[PDB]
Amino acid sequence: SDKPVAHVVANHQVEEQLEWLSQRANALLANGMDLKDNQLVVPADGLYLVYSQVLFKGQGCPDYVLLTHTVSRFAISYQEKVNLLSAVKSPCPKDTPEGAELKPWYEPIYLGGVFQLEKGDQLSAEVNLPKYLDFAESGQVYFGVIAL
Amino acid sequence: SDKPVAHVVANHQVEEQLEWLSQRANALLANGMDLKDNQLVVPADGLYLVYSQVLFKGQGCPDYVLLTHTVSRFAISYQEKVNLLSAVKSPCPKDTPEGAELKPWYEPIYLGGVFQLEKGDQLSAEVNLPKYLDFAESGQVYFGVIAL
Amino acid sequence: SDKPVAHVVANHQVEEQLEWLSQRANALLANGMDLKDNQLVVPADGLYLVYSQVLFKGQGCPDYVLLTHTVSRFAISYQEKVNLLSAVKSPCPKDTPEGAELKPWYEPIYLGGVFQLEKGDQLSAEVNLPKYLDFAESGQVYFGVIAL
Amino acid sequence: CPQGKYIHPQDNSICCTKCHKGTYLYNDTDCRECESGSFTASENHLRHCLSCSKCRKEMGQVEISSCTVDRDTVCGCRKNQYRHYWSENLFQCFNCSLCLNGTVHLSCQEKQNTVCTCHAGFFLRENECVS
Amino acid sequence: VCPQGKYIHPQDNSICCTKCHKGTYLYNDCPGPGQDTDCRECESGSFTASENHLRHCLSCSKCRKEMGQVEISSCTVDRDTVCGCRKNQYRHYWSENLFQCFNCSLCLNGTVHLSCQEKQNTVCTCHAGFFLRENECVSS
Amino acid sequence: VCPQGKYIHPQDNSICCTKCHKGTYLYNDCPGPGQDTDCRECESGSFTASENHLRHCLSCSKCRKEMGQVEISSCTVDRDTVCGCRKNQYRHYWSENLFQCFNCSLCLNGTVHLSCQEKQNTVCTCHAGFFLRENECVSSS
Ligand SMILES: CC(=O)N[C@@H]1[C@@H](O)[C@H](O)[C@@H](CO)O[C@H]1O
Ligand SMILES: CC(=O)N[C@@H]1[C@@H](O)[C@H](O)[C@@H](CO)O[C@H]1O
Ligand SMILES: CC(=O)N[C@@H]1[C@@H](O)[C@H](O)[C@@H](CO)O[C@H]1O
Ligand SMILES: CC(=O)N[C@@H]1[C@@H](O)[C@H](O)[C@@H](CO)O[C@H]1O
Ligand SMILES: CC(=O)N[C@@H]1[C@@H](O)[C@H](O)[C@@H](CO)O[C@H]1O
Repeated sequence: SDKPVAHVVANHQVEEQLEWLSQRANALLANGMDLKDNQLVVPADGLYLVYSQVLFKGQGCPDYVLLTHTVSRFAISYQEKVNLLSAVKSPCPKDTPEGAELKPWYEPIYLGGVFQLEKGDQLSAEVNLPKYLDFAESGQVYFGVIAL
Repeated sequence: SDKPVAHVVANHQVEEQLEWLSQRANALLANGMDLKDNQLVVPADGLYLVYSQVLFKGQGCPDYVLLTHTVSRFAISYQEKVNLLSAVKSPCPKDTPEGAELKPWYEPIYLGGVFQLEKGDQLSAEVNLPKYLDFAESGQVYFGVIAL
Repeated sequence: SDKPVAHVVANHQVEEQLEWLSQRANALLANGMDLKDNQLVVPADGLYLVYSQVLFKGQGCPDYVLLTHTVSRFAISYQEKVNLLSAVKSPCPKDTPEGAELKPWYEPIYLGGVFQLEKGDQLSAEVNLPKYLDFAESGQVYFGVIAL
Repeated sequence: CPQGKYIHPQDNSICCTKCHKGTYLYNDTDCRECESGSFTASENHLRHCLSCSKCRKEMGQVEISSCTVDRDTVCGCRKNQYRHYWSENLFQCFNCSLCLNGTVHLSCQEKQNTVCTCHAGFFLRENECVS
Repeated sequence: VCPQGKYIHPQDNSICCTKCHKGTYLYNDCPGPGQDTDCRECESGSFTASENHLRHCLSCSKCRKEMGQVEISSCTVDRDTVCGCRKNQYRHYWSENLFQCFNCSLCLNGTVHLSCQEKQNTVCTCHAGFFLRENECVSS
Repeated sequence: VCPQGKYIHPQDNSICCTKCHKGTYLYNDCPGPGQDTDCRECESGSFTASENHLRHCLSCSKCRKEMGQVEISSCTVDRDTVCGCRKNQYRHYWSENLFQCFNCSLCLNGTVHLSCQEKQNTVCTCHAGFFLRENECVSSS
C-alpha cells in the first residue's frame, strides 16, 4: 500500500526489442518506483525482492543458439553494470535434419532474489536475443521489484 | 503471523488431476486464505506474492507434447479467467526411435510474481496435462499466495 | 531493515563442492540469519520466503545424467532432512555420437516458496553433482531466505 | 449492489456504475478508453486495460481479427488445417489428413482432424493408414 | 533445557511439553505444565517417522515408475513408502534420494568377478582382446 | 551535490564522504564531516574495478571451460579475471558477457578475404567454379 512496487510486462507491439510497460491489468508501478529508459529505478534504500521471467520460443533448430537472461544492477555506489541474477539456455543441441519437420520449442527462465538496494540504483532485465521472445500471451514475460 | 498465507501442495493419491492440499508438513493455509474448488481465494485487498512450481516427467518421447503451466486470476472486478503467470515446455523435440531406450526426462517450471489482488479474487494454478506431473517426492509441485 | 535476511552465493574457488558465501557484493547475511556448516539457520519463528537457483552446464553429452536441486529443512520439531523444494533435470537424452561436436548445454533451475519456520531450523540448498555447476559469472547460483 | 454496479471501495454506502467493455476505470463513473495494444472484453471496474494477445507464428497461426479496444486478437489456421488445442488457450495448426490408402469418413473441421478409415491391408497410426 | 523426549513450549519458556510419537503429529501443545500434549494420528497418505512436534504429517512419497522402481512397502503412518528394483537390477543413486533401476551387466566377453548387488552393478573383468568401458567389455 | 570523487553520507545529507579506490571496498562510511572513509582491500577471489562506495567486493568470474576459453589473467583486487581463446580461434559473443571459442575457417577452395580476428571468424570468398554458402566454398557444378 505504501511500499514501492513494480511488476512490468513486455510490449507485445514492438518486435526484436524487450520494452517494459506498466499501464496494463495485473501490472504495477507505484509508490516511488520509476520506469526510466527501460530500467526500474529504486526510490529508497532498502531490501527488495527482484525477479524476472522470460519465455523464449522457436521453430525447430536450424542453428545452435544460446539464450541469456540477466537482471543487472547499475548502482550509485558502483557505476558499472553488474549481474544480480543470470541464466543461460541451450534450446538447440542438434540441428534439425534437412527436410524434417521444424517443431516448435519453448524455453522459460525465471530469476529471483532479495537484494539490498539504494536510492537511485537502476535495475534492468535483459535477454541477448529478443527475436526469440514469446509475446503471444500474458504472463510470459515480466520484471518485478518490490520493497520488503 | 497475521498476514494471509497459502502454500499448498499436490495430492499424491489422485492421478491425472492436480488437486491442492494444505494439511501437510511445510504447507500453509492461514489467516483468511481459503481453498475452495481447488482455487485459492483472497480474503482482503492488498499486494500478494503469487507463485507456483510444477515438475513434469516422462519416459522417453513416443510423441511430441507441449506442457503448460498457468496461474490465473478470476477477479471480482473482471469476471473472466486471466493469466497472471504462464509458461510452456517442449520436452520431446524428436521422437525416440523404435526399439531405442525410453530414457526418463524431467521438466520443472517456476512462476512467480507480485500482484495487487482484491477480496474474493480466485487464483488457480493449472497444467494442461496432469498425467505428466511428478508426484514422487515432496517439494516438486506447489502453489503459494502470500500477502505482503 | 530489521527483517532476518540471507542471499548467499557460491564459492567460485572450490570446484566440485557447493559452498555458500555472504561477504560479496549483492549478497546478504543480516539481522540474525546465520550461515553455519553451509546451512542457513533461522533466528526466529516466522514466515520466510525461501529460494535457490543453480545453473548446470556441460560439454556435449558423453553420458546420460540426472541433475537434482533440493532445498531442505532440518527442523527442531522433526530431526530429519526434509524437502521443502525440489527439482530434477535431464540434460542428455541421447549421447553425442562418436566424432560429432560436443556442444555446450546449460540448465538453470529455480526453486522458491514461503515456509513457516522455527528458531534453530537449518536450511540447506544442494545439488547431487556439483562438478556440473556453472560458476563462471555472478548471479547464476544462489540461495536465499528472507523473513516476511 | 444491483446488476451492472459495484460497491465503492472507500464507502459501503455508494453503488457505482461499471465501465463498459472497451473502457477501464480511471476513477470511481470515470471510465476511459483502452489505449492501443490493450483491451477490455467485459463490463468491469479494472484499473487498467488487459494486454492484447498475439498470434503464434511458431504454431502456424494466422490473424483473423486484430486487437480492438473491446475484443482480444483472434487467431486461427489456414485452409486445410485444423486446430489442435494443447490447452484451453494454446493451439497448434496442423494439416488435415488425406486418408491415403483409406477414405475420408468425416472431413476436417476447425478443431478436429479428418476422420479416416483404412482400406484392407492397413490400419491407423498417427491418423495415417499404414501396412 | 527440557529433558530428552520433551520440548520447550513455544509461548512459555517455563513449560516442557512431551513430544509426539512417530505415527502422530502435534495437534496442539500442552495447555500448561504437567498437561498432556495433544498428538493425533497421521491421516491416510501421510506419515511421521520420528518423534516430533510438527504441526502436520509429511506427504508420503511415491515410487518412480519412470526409473523402473517398484513398491516394496506402502506408506504407513510411521514409515514412508519404500521402493526398489526388480530381479537382476541394481539401484543407481543419482542422489541421496533419487535412484534409477538398471539391469545388471552380464560381463559378456568377460567374467563376473563380483555379482550384482542392491546398489552396485556387477563387477566384470574382460577376456584377452577386450577392456572395460561403461562396464561392458569392448574390443582393444 | 557532493563534489567529484565524493558521495552523500547515506544517513546524513550534511556530510560528504570520499569514495574508495578500485581494489578496495567500503568497510565504513565517514563517521562525520571531514573524517576519513574506511576503505579496505578486496579479499582473495573478489575485486572492484572502479572507484566506489560498495559494501563488498564483487565475485571474480571464472573462465568457461565448456566454451573452450582459457585464462589470460587471473583475478586481481582491481581487475576481474580475463578470459580468451587459443591460437587460431575467435570469440563468438552470444551476449555482452558470454562468448564461445570457435576455430577459424581456412577458406578452402577460396581465399581469406578478411583474416580471423579476436571476435570475428575468417571471412572467405570463392573464385571461379565455386560459390559461397555459410562461409565455405561449394562447387557451382
Ligand atoms: C509438417 C510439414 O512439413 N508441413 C507442411 C509444410 O512444411 C509445407 O510448407 C506446407 C505444404 O502445404 O504445409 C505443410 O503441409
Ligand atoms: C535398456 C534396455 O534394453 N532395457 C531392457 C528392456 O528393453 C527389455 O525388454 C527387458 C529385458 O528383460 O528389460 C530391460 O533389460
Ligand atoms: C568443432 C571441432 O571439431 N573442433 C576441432 C577438434 O575436433 C580438433 O580435434 C582440434 C584441432 O585443433 O580442435 C578443433 O579444431
Ligand atoms: C500395397 C499396395 O497395394 N499399394 C501401395 C504401396 O505400394 C505403398 O508404398 C503404400 C504406402 O502406405 O500404399 C499402398 O497403397
Ligand atoms: C571438387 C574439386 O574440384 N576439388 C576439390 C576436391 O578434390 C576436394 O575433395 C573437396 C574438398 O572440399 O573440394 C575441392 O577442394
